[PDB]
Amino acid sequence: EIPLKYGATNEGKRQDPAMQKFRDNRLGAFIHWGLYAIPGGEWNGKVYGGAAEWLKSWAKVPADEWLKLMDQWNPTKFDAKKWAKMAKEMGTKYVKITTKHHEGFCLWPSKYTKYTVANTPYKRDILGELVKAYNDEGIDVHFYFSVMDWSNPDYRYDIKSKEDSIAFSRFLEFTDNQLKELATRYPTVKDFWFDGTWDASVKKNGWWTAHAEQMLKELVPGVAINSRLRADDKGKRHFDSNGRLMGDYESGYERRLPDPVKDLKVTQWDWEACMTIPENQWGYHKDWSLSYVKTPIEVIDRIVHAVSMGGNMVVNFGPQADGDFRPEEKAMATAIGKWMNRYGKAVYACDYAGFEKQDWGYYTRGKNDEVYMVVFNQPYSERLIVKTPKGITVEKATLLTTGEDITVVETTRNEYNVSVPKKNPGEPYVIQLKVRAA
Ligand SMILES: Cc1ccc([C@@H]2N[C@@H](C)[C@@H](O)[C@H]2O)cc1
Repeated sequence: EIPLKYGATNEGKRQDPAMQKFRDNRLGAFIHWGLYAIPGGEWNGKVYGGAAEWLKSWAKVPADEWLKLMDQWNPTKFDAKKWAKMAKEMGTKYVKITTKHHEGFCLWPSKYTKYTVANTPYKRDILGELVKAYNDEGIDVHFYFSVMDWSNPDYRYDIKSKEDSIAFSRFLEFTDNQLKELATRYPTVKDFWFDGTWDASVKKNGWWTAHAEQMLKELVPGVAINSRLRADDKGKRHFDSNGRLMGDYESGYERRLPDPVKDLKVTQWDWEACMTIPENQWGYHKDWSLSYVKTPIEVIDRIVHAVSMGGNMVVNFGPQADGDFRPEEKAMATAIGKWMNRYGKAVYACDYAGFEKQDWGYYTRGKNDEVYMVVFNQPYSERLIVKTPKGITVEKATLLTTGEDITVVETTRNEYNVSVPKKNPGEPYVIQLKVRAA
């Protein structure tokens, strides 16, 4: 036991209603929108292959010159009601929005910096319009916030001098000012998802990360805070020096997921994965031919994979500079929504089922002991193997969409073949099991 002032504050999962809501939502969308959408990964005739939102770094653009992109910020096709409609039709239950990325441009009219939407031709409070429109559709809003800020010359990557320490202290005050402003201007916010907290400067000021968590929790009742914000007294991140999760949920599975056999430890805490459609582009990049682009079924597999292991999944969108979505993203959101409309009873408010993983897909468990089989890989044998935990038996199987009864055959003690449906559903599909405990 290492004594810590700024280590973990929760013991186990939060079970207050706000955390239950964060969890039951399960499926979210991410929006990365900022000045990087304007060049879209290209600078002065070179298209950079790195993530578009990092183009300032790839093209070595000085801050003043990068931030002059504000003069081009005029997304005339933006309509927050249309964005909220697209999210609703996709089946998302919440949206995480970049309030400010590393570049430091704010999507709300901050009084603490001139680098904001207010000082662009468009003028309007994008973040405020989104909060209202998403909330009008019943969709929760979460705020992404980058602590690292390339627009503020008080930022420091490490503290190597008295002057660095004074500057970084001013930087933390500026950061607190913005965070309090977000929390009070948009009091329906349900979560702060911090990024840009990996530098030595933040690791040496773990106390500040704990402070920011506590400050936001006092301002916004029931607010969630991600693990990535948090460093302990020793500079240890996400999990403290005693191995305890800091913040309210683990937020490290970013473009990767826990193994369904080897990583069952994740079922012990809340967690949220986020993923990009291309291999590694969050902000708008004009050239999606540069890396592999996931198909809708690949995305749906990841969504179900997360819920099957007790986690949420957030699918990223990088809107165009004009305020509309690219056709690949409109197609993705539509295809996800069509699937979720049909099969979402096996996703929303579901969790880890405690069954041995099988090759056909994933199990999820509903709030009333329903066990859903979500089938992604159709066996040529036309039999879906179900091995039940000790004392659990399968009483019935039903095809979710039609309610048709599915034959269940016991093959050995604790093992069944559940028949595939008489007609191949032609897409990933759900069979609902009625199970009984000894
Ligand atoms: C190494 C690395 C740094 C920052 C990131 C940022 N976090 C993602 C959620 C995006 O915002 C990406 O810019 C990703 C990888």
